[PDB]
Amino acid sequence: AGGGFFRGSSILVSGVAGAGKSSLAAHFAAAACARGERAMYFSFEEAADQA
Amino acid sequence: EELMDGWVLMLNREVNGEFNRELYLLKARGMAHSNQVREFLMSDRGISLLPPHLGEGGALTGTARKAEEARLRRAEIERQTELGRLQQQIEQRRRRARAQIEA
Amino acid sequence: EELMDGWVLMLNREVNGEFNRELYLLKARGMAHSNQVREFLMSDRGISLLPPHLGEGGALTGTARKAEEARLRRAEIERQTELGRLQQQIEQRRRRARAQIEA
Amino acid sequence: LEAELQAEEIALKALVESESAHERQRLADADTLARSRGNERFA
Ligand SMILES: Nc1ncnc2c1ncn2[C@@H]1O[C@H](COP(=O)(O)OP(=O)(O)OP(=O)(O)O)[C@@H](O)[C@H]1O
Ligand SMILES: [Mg+2]
Repeated sequence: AGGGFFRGSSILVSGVAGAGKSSLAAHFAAAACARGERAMYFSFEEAADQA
Repeated sequence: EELMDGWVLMLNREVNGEFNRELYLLKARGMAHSNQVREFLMSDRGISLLPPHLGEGGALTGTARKAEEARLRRAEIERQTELGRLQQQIEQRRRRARAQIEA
Repeated sequence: EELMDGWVLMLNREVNGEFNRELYLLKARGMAHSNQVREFLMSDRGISLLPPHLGEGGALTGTARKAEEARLRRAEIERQTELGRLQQQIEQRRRRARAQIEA
Repeated sequence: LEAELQAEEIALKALVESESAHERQRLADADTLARSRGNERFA
């Protein structure tokens, strides 16, 4: 309800390897960027080009 | 997790000799949300959730869903055949009745 | 595993009093891949995957797959026999009808 | 008797039509499962 999670909240994405947690995080970041807002994606697992 | 406002769990389960993807909101503070384990399927267009499962035995997913749909179609079709055969039977009885009346 | 780009899991399961081999790609970064637990069988020619399981109850593997195929063949054959017997029955009714007409 | 014969003819034709329809539906369901578990989605 409401169209999405409340702004400024902490959102956890849990799952086993290969579930799609990184895909969902990338979706969030891209959606935020498409609206003209800034976004940061701290990655401790992959390089920028590989991602 | 003790602090998180929202929780999204993504599952990749092995059932019926094949792997199916699903996701659900374990908790969403300060709002009401769906309580369904919505199966999704990632593709070039992005992440896309399949239409909600309708009918009894909603746990079925993947090939099992198509198999259940086919089984339902077959059974309901044969029930229709049952009713049609009974109607034809009454057809036959009425034909003899009024032909006898004609004689 | 936290870093691996691709993951291939090989299973050697004991089911139905016998061991069957299978393998599946747990994850393959940056591409779409099959989500089926493909049973394979190693031999002199090398590693060879069996044709995909078709039909309901795909979990069946090894001797169980052949048994299921045989059961399906038997049941569908007997359904054919059902339909043939009904056709022969209508055969008989029509024969009496037109023989009576001849008299 | 001729009325009986015509009824029987209708019954035979219903038998053929419905049986062929079952054939068609079985083929369609088999194809659907074949895609659902097929690798042709990629090549
Ligand atoms: N074009 C595509 N079509 C279908 N599935 C795809 C496609 N591209 C990627 N995938 C799926 O995405 C999966 C990887 O998703 P993702 O990287 O978001 O997972 P993850 O949970 O972050 O993984 P990890 O534990 O490795 O960090 C691949 O295993 C593949 O199954
Ligand atoms: Mg990742």
